[PDB]
Amino acid sequence: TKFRISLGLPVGAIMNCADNSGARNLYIIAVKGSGSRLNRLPAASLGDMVMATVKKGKPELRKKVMPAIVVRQAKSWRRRDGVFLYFEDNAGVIANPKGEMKGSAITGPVGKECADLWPRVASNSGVVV
Amino acid sequence: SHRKYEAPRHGHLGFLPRKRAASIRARVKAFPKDDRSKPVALTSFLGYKAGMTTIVRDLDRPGSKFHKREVVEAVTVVDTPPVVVVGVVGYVETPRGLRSLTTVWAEHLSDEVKRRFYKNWYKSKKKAFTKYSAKYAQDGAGIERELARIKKYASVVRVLVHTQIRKTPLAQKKAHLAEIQLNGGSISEKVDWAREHFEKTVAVDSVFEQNEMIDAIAVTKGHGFEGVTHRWGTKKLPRKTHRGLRKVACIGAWHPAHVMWSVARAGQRGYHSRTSINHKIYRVGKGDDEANGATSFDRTKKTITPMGGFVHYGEIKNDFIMVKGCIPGNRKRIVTLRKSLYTNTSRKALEEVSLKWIDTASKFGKGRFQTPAEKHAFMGTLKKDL
Amino acid sequence: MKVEIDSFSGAKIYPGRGTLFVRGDSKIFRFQNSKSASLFKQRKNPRRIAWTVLFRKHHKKGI
Amino acid sequence: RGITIKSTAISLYSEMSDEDVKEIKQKTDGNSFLINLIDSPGHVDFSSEVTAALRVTDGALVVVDTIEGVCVQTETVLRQALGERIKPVVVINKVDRALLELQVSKEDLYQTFARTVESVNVIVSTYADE
RNA sequence: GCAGUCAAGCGUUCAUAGCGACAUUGCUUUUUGAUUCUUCGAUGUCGGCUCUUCCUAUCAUACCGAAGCAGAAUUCGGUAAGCGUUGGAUUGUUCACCCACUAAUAGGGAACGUGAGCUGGGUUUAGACCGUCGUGAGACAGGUUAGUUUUACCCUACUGAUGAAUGUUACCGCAAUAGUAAUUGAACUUAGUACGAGAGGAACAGUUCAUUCGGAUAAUUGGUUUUUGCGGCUGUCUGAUCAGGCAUUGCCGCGAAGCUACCAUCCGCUGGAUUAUGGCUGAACGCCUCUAAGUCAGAAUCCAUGCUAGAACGCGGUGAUUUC
RNA sequence: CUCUUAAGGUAGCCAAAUGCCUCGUCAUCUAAUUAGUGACGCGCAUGAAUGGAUUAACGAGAUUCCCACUGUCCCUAUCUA
RNA sequence: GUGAACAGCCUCUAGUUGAUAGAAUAAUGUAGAUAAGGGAAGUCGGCAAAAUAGAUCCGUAACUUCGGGAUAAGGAUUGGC
RNA sequence: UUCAUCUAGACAGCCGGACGGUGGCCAUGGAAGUCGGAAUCCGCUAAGGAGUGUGUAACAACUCACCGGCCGAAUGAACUA
Ligand SMILES: Nc1nc2c(ncn2[C@@H]2O[C@H](COP(=O)(O)OP(=O)(O)OP(=O)(O)O)[C@@H](O)[C@H]2O)c(=O)[nH]1
Ligand SMILES: [K+]
Ligand SMILES: [K+]
Ligand SMILES: [K+]
Ligand SMILES: [Mg+2]
Ligand SMILES: [Mg+2]
Ligand SMILES: [Mg+2]
Ligand SMILES: [Mg+2]
Ligand SMILES: [Mg+2]
Ligand SMILES: [Mg+2]
Ligand SMILES: [Mg+2]
Ligand SMILES: [Mg+2]
Ligand SMILES: [Mg+2]
Ligand SMILES: [Mg+2]
Ligand SMILES: [Mg+2]
Ligand SMILES: [Mg+2]
Ligand SMILES: [Mg+2]
Ligand SMILES: [Mg+2]
Ligand SMILES: [Mg+2]
Ligand SMILES: [Mg+2]
Ligand SMILES: [Mg+2]
Ligand SMILES: [Mg+2]
Ligand SMILES: [Mg+2]
Ligand SMILES: [Mg+2]
Ligand SMILES: [Mg+2]
Ligand SMILES: [Mg+2]
Ligand SMILES: [Mg+2]
Ligand SMILES: [Mg+2]
Ligand SMILES: [Mg+2]
Ligand SMILES: [Mg+2]
Ligand SMILES: [Mg+2]
Ligand SMILES: [Mg+2]
Ligand SMILES: [Mg+2]
Ligand SMILES: [Mg+2]
Ligand SMILES: [Mg+2]
Ligand SMILES: [Mg+2]
Ligand SMILES: [Mg+2]
Ligand SMILES: [Mg+2]
Repeated sequence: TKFRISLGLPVGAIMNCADNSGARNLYIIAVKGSGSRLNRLPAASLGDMVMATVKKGKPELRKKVMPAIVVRQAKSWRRRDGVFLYFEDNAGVIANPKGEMKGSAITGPVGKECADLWPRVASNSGVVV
Repeated sequence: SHRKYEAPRHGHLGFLPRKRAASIRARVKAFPKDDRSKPVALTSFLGYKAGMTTIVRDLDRPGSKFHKREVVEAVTVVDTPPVVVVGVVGYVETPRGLRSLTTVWAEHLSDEVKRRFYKNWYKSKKKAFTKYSAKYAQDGAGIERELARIKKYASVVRVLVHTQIRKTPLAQKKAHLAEIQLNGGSISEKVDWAREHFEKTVAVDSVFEQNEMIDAIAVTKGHGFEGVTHRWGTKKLPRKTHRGLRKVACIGAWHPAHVMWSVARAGQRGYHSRTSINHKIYRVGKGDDEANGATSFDRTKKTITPMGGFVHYGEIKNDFIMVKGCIPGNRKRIVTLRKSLYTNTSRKALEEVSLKWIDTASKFGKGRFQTPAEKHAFMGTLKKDL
Repeated sequence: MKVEIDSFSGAKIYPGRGTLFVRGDSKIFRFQNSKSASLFKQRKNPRRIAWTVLFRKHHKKGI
Repeated sequence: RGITIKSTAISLYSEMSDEDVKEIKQKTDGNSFLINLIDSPGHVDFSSEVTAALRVTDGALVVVDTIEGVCVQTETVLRQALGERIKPVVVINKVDRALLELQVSKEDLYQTFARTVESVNVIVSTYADE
């Protein structure tokens, strides 16, 4: 589904909320598919599905856990074609466990692998990378 | 009481002891299983690690999300001048293991290989093999009988070959002598192959081919005495730790009342013999073939030597084997490449690479230009020259 | 493959070399080295930095 | 989901030849026909909309799988058509499935059709009024 | 705490798929009791962190047997400790509870492993406050606050490193022995197929990745700056300039080399014998029977292939071996 | 309505550095809180110069949260004396 | 001299050049630092470290014993000629 | 060790029959040997239970006790240590 991407969003990272669902940021609390290792923080990368809370945003989006999908990383990562790239900020979009977005639009670009992995994020995205 | 949190062991106990290798040349502890129907051919080769670079090639991997498009891959380049056959060793099977019955050397040995048999070459009298060379006085009657014993016996036949290291930019000047097993049927023909090849050179084209998976056997880069944190990857102790934190906190329970072999402890790191398997050759380039670093898609007249030369090695002027990834050992170090011990069929092997571009920019910095022609074409006229 | 152009200094970028930066406005900036990347992040002017091809073109250097 | 939950009407236009209009045991005039086609749901949980569909229609296209034969719902849905006095026409579907999966060589396919029609005709025979 | 025997019954019928009362036989020493045998010229007293090993009463993974096993899921059990068994909120805590990921978040020992390994949050000196008790000094498995964690250079153990002797020296080898390593998941396809009324929903083979671990390596990217390499800046000094000194590396930007990062890249092998188990022939016991003789396949098992070290008192081959 | 005292805790305040049960109950704070705060009070065993309550300012006093900040950590690496 | 300044830094008079030294630059230390992405997820506990910092101008809350809080918070500028 | 079958044919093996009154009485929505209480009978009999199980909504249909056909000499059961 996806090649390994340098993890830049450990548990506790707060990224920008990229959709128009009314949230201003996402606070990562877990990562789907993350491994187990003593003392090792679960960390997210481009295109990864995480569990997140809303720290700033519309009041009914706050105080509850919801799936999110990382659309911008801002941590340098290496493609197979040798390109080390990163975005200006960390950004994700609120989505259901099935990967369908809660919002209806994307602000900013979206990673290639994220668009490949999630068609709904790709469909709601504008320009990619 | 129990550890209270399970975690995998730090380090691999099968690579013990973590001591210095007894020689700068790693020993080939296993050769490919002999198939008595194939022709006689070397199962290994001797080269020297020159350095690393990058290439571009189309990825041929059906079922991959990224099939049929371009990948950038690191590759290690090993200078592999042809090895000179100077001897033949026979091994007979015994209930105590393999035993060398006898060894038959070539008539004339170059000073390069003779230097291996002396620690002080400058003040020596170079008497080595002078009485042995007399064994070829009229017909080599002792020699042909010695070879006949190898044919009558010695179920395993190995050739004694040495590197042509004066052809490398190394200041070593002393060749590395090694035994390479001759695979192929008709042991008598093995001795015939070796005897015919005395004083003769064997090129890397006869051992390796494009896309082949080979084994890298070399002594890793030495790092001296090392603490437990980097030697084994053990967790760093907190900043609050008294008497230092780059240590292992508990080196053992009260009972057994001894430090156990499985506990990470400080000592020498690196300079170990490693045998890393399944490295794919991407090039078998020829030293005399100008434009070594060119591909069917570039055609630019440039050798494999990077602009300014391989860092810490020099310029490559001989046959070189480019393997994918990295191999044990540092630059300038003797390495031996051997055949794979099994037939690997997993679509990573059998995958036929065709290079699109080879990086020839300077490794001495953030290299911007592949060739001196490109540097002039970019910057134009300078004040010093050009 | 296809050789790109450093967005700050104009140097040719070969496959695997340098870094890529996507701004919030989705603009792409390719840097051939950490020097050009750091100068861009420092917000120096390519017209004003004396070794960039854009500076040389503005000052009629080389031509 | 992959299922049918409703009964939606669709209108179809069908031109034919003169030679088969002669092969009609019904008073007709012309060469063109108009079809009002309903796609009933197969599930028993939606077995009321098929009753609505049957009342609004006069013919029934009974699609039967050659693999599974006559199922419980084919039993049920055809029964209600016969209760409404709907004339069914039966089509045997998934013959491609039997020809790549079951590898029926020469006669097994004919016998499956034979058994299918016999089982279908049993249903219409016992639930048809005179 | 764990495991058995009998089976009145539960389980729609049906003691034993799964359970199982009244009874009864045991095992274990991570519970806590009982005792006071060792230690009071002193074994450093909780918990956490770190790290190794071991046990199996096995949570997951491997292969299986049974089901009230249609599929999926699940339950009981067997061979099995090879390999994993987490990140956090609160609390010194062990324990507990919740959030969440995960294939799983199994239980334990090793002087209730581990303080000349750390820490000192707690307990458990001396200071201090409160509540209760006491006339009082003071007492509190009552609460709260502050409160010095000393020494290895000795022997052994372990990690590494030399080294006399076997005629000398040099090169190329063998491998007894010791260790050993890989682990797991996801996606596509099979296939919306087997099965099932339907809902649902596999599995073998194949492909691409990923998790944890391991070993290397620096082509690229990032870090590192005493390259004090270049440039800039401040204060001062060398009359000014140029060039520089000092500011404990004066500071700032870039910075090659080396080192180094799942923050970077590459690689991590396949044959046999077996366990459970399923079977073949075939008696015992004219039948039957995987078992008694014999025998087939078969597990993350074991042994090998492979990788590491090379017995410094294991060995082989080979070259030269002091004109004085 | 009783038993009973010298008087039977008044104004206030509280799971408070004082509450065992207790990690009390409700609310808020968090994804999750034996922590914090606001409430309630038959309060083992709160309470009025053995001072009660509240207090601006002050505090190398104890505690909780937020922004910023960072190698405390993920996950360690490098350099200098 | 810089500088608000007996602050820190450099220099003039004066004084000293006195601490056992030489060679390399392993581990682990002591002291000084840096570190991509994240930002307390470490830990009993933000311990330690980092971040802020001078001067000019704008602006400055709750509360208050009206005296303060207050440099609140939050901002903009600074060289040379 | 004890008790049983046994050339008038034991056990095992394979094959045949396993009836009629009668769907015994009563209950049951249905109960016909086989969800239940009770009755545990007669006739034909070499022999068949008011039934050994499977099974049906209830029938049915197989199956078993029971008796025979083939072979011809031993066999079975319950206990003891
Ligand atoms: N191989 C094969 N598959 C078929 C054939 N006909 C139908 N199918 C399968 O049957 C499924 C159901 O058919 P659809 O027509 O899509 O829908 P439907 O039959 O109305 O099912 P419902 O809507 O639930 O009633 C399809 O997804 C097909 O995959 C056939 O002829 N051959
Ligand atoms: K004592
Ligand atoms: K570097
Ligand atoms: K100066
Ligand atoms: Mg931890
Ligand atoms: Mg454990
Ligand atoms: Mg300390
Ligand atoms: Mg370089
Ligand atoms: Mg760099
Ligand atoms: Mg339909
Ligand atoms: Mg002592
Ligand atoms: Mg002791
Ligand atoms: Mg067991
Ligand atoms: Mg202890
Ligand atoms: Mg100790
Ligand atoms: Mg101690
Ligand atoms: Mg304390
Ligand atoms: Mg008192
Ligand atoms: Mg490493
Ligand atoms: Mg001076
Ligand atoms: Mg059989
Ligand atoms: Mg047997
Ligand atoms: Mg030896
Ligand atoms: Mg009161
Ligand atoms: Mg109270
Ligand atoms: Mg309170
Ligand atoms: Mg907290
Ligand atoms: Mg009081
Ligand atoms: Mg002044
Ligand atoms: Mg950082
Ligand atoms: Mg940063
Ligand atoms: Mg932040
Ligand atoms: Mg914490
Ligand atoms: Mg913690
Ligand atoms: Mg501090
Ligand atoms: Mg201010
Ligand atoms: Mg204030
Ligand atoms: Mg019945």
